[PDB]
Amino acid sequence: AAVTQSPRNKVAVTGGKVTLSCNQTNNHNNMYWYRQDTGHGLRLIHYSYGAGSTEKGDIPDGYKASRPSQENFSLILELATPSQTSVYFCASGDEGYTQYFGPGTRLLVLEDLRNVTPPKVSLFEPSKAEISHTQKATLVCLATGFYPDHVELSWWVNGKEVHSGVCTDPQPLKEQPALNDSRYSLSSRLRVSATFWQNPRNHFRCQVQFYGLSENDEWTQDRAKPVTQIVSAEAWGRA
Amino acid sequence: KNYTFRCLQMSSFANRSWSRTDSVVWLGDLQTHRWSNDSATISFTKPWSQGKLSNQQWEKLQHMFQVYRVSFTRDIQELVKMMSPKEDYPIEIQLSAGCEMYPGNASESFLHVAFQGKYVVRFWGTSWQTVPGAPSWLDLPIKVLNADQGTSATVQMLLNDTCPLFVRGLLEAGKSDLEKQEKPVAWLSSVPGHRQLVCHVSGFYPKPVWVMWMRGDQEQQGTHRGDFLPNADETWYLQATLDVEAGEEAGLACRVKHSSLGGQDIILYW
Amino acid sequence: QKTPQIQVYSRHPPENGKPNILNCYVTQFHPPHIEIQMLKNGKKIPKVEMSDMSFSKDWSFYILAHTEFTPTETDTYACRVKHASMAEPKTVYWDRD
Amino acid sequence: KTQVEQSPQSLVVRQGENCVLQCNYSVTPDNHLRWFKQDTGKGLVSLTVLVDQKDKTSNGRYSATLDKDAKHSTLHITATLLDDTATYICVVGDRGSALGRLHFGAGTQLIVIPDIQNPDPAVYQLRDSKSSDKSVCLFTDFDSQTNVSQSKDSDVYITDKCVLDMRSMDFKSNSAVAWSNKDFACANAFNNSIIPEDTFFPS
Ligand SMILES: CCCCCCCCCCCCCCCCCCCCCCCCCC(=O)N[C@@H](CO[C@H]1O[C@H](CO)[C@H](OCC2CC2)[C@H](O)[C@H]1O)[C@H](O)[C@H](O)CCCCCCCCCCCCCC
Ligand SMILES: *[C@@H]1O[C@H](CO[C@@H]2O[C@@H](C)[C@@H](O)[C@@H](O)[C@@H]2O)[C@@H](O[C@@H]2O[C@H](CO)[C@@H](O[C@@H]3O[C@H](CO)[C@@H](O)[C@H](O[C@H]4O[C@H](CO)[C@@H](O)[C@H](O)[C@@H]4O)[C@@H]3O)[C@H](O)[C@H]2NC(C)=O)[C@H](O)[C@H]1NC(C)=O
Ligand SMILES: *[C@@H]1O[C@H](CO)[C@@H](O[C@@H]2O[C@H](CO)[C@@H](O)[C@H](O)[C@H]2NC(C)=O)[C@H](O)[C@H]1NC(C)=O
Ligand SMILES: *[C@@H]1O[C@H](CO)[C@@H](O)[C@H](O)[C@H]1NC(C)=O
Ligand code: NA
Ligand code: NA
Repeated sequence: AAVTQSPRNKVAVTGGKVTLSCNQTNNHNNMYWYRQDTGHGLRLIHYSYGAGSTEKGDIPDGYKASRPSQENFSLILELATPSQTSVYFCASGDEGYTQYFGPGTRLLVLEDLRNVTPPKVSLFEPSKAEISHTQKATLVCLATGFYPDHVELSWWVNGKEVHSGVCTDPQPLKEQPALNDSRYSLSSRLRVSATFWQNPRNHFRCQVQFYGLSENDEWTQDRAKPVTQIVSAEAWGRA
Repeated sequence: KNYTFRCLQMSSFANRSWSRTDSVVWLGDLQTHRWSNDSATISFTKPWSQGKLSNQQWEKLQHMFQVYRVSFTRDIQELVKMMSPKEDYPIEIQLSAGCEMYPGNASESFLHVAFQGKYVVRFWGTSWQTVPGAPSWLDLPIKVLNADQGTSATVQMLLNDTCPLFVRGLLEAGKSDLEKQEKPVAWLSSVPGHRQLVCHVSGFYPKPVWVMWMRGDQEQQGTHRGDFLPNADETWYLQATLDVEAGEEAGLACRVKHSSLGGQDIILYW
Repeated sequence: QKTPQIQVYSRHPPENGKPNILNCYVTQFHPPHIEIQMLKNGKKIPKVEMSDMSFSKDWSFYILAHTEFTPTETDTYACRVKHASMAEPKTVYWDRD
Repeated sequence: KTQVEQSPQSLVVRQGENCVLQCNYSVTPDNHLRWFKQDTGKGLVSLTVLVDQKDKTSNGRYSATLDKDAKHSTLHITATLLDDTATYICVVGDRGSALGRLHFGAGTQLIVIPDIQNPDPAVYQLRDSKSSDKSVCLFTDFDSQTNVSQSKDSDVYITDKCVLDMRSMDFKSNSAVAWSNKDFACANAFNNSIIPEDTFFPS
């Protein structure tokens, strides 16, 4: 029994309208919306016993729920506030006590969008010193100059995502810690065997999925509109 | 000989927020317990109402019921949300649960549920079921209630084991109250070209009684017994009427037979 | 919604001037919200005891009100019931006869 | 303050060590208790569900107990691995059906420090694939007794340490990265850190 949530990540402005959606093809009557905040357990916002039914949970204020069909249960923030910055979890169930949770949705509500900026991405190739010393090859990916800090960095070898040999900084660092709306940098490493990096049919790509503005978001500044987008950097193996 | 033990629960749900649950317990026609909504604990209405249960067994049984009352209240409220807008407040739910005790160690247990004054649901064997005549929408509540294995196991144990055990002990402990004999007292009166004679019989226990208008040795088959009406002191009241032509009341008597009189019938002549 | 039956009767044989108990037995009503008053000469009697509400095999509710009273030639006694199933309150007078 | 309390709030253990997590609750009634594992930024993975008055369960290296009389549950992790690094959440369901509400604990954060067998600390310079006239400095292959300090200069950037796992080779290594447009060389990059003496600086 599987549950899906969209979007998986969203940056929004105060006063904006945000809709979080949950889809469920198990033919479960019952669906449930929670938020998770540091220092608290998951708290119930709204739930539904079927199409057309919505019920208030423990913390319903500032949220509207919508159940247009058995399959879809939506959480609507009509006038988003920063206090709604959170991780949102949807779940479904039948008559039994088990609730099957979705993968979660991260929401950041900013006061203002004026500083939103996508990353620059650079891929740094392995040191020949490292190769001769360890028979291993470490690639470094660097995402810089981005705001806010909602990014997903991933590695791709020949068009397929790799997890083994990867580690990414647990949080971005601030480029100007002094300033209020500092841009961030984030680094990640992929370490392979020298022979793997030395094979020139191997294509390496580091990809950053940046969450920013939507199509419908107003934009008054000169510079390019900093929309949700992918930025990547790429290199081929070599002897 | 045969005694039925009845736990009666009455629950009013006026709207989403407001509800109250009150209970009374009967062994035969004597009240053994009371459980007001206002009270955290079950009240004994007899000295012997705990039966042969230790204080620890009673506490544990009471605790189970305390959890039940709070849980029941929330479950109904959630079931209404689940069925909305098919059903709406106000809502009355009644439960009648207990056992009928037979000679031997033989007994039959029951648990019957009424919704808006109509018997719709019982517990039978190992599960909740609707009974004939019940509306189809109850199939979803039943399905949800039957998902709860824990409640099923508890109810089975209450019905199969706890009820007969408890009531056996009650019968022992309360023997002297159950077997009491209280004498009827009678008096006559009349109302309205026909007249109605009335034989009033009051204060008798137990319930079984015989009351007949007579002319000497001839039973007046026009005699009409009313219903048994309760007194506050756990005795019974009954009246027998006879419609007669005015100035025809000479030589009519009211005869009362009851177990408490030990052969000495009451005879009141007009 | 069924209309409450009311029966008024004394515990002991009625003798003018002698203390006694007056019973008001209200039956066959639902829903169970009900207001019962026992009246002396149309005035509400203060200290009226109520049994716990219960119900019969047919799921209809009943309750017993009672109060101490001393009958006389002059004084009247009644039981007055308000229930949603009736437009106006119903009053049954104690006869004795 | 809440109906489900977990202890400890957080703990740090070394790879191979066992640990015990506690959950105490006041929820009534208590139909069942579930333990969840939540990786950083991920979802809820069920580890076990306890239902009996005095229950015991197991699931590989995880085992759990429930005492309903004491309203207490423990989760035991045997021989911790790096991937046990996660938040562990306790949940009490108050019904054996969908009429139930879930009562979530705030969670316990576990960090497992990995075992570095053959440390080989070194500082390498990596060049950009495109515009090759800029670079980063990689401090790698140091054991977990080594602590990486932030930069003195604030136009020099240094990440915290991070451990990767080359699963097919059964090999783990720590690393940190430094860079700057300022002057900056890899010999100077980690000066502000107590780094090993045998650290390899090639060239
Ligand atoms: C019955 C006679 C017993 C003999 C002794 C009596 C002598 C003492 C005098 C008694 C005085 C009080 C009498 C008045 C009450 C008479 C009612 C009798 C019926 C009692 C039913 C008791 C049910 C007990 C269980 C219970 O509380 N369930 C409740 C709590 O359950 C939770 O906690 C449990 C703890 O034990 C267990 O978890 C523990 C795990 C298993 C280990 C459960 O798994 C867990 O889900 C549960 O919410 C239950 O659903 C409550 C309602 C059940 C009755 C429903 C009636 C059907 C109504 C149909 C509605 C249709 C209308 C829709 C709009
Ligand atoms: C409590 O007592 C009840 C029976 O008493 C009745 O209900 C009470 C609540 C009360 O009102 C009493 O006054 C009243 O008389 C027990 O209920 C019986 O439970 C058994 C098993 O637990 C049921 O037997 C089953 O019958 C099914 C046919 O519909 C059948 O499918 C089942 O098969 C199972 O077993 C066979 C092996 O023979 C296996 O092949 C299957 O795979 C499966 O396991 C099973 O045979 C009775 O039908 C129930 N009786 C009624 C009338 O419904 C209850 O168990 C008992 N509980 C306790 C804890 O004592
Ligand atoms: C019947 O009893 C219940 C339980 O005692 C009452 O519900 C409580 O009401 C108080 C104050 O009104 C609240 O603070 C509690 O939260 C309620 N308790 C529970 C367990 O929910 C209910 O109000 C009573 N009904 C009436 C009409 O008096
Ligand atoms: C709910 O019902 C009660 C009892 O009749 C009533 O007094 C109260 O006003 C009602 N509350 C609401 C919110 O309708
Ligand atoms: Na390298
Ligand atoms: Na790091």
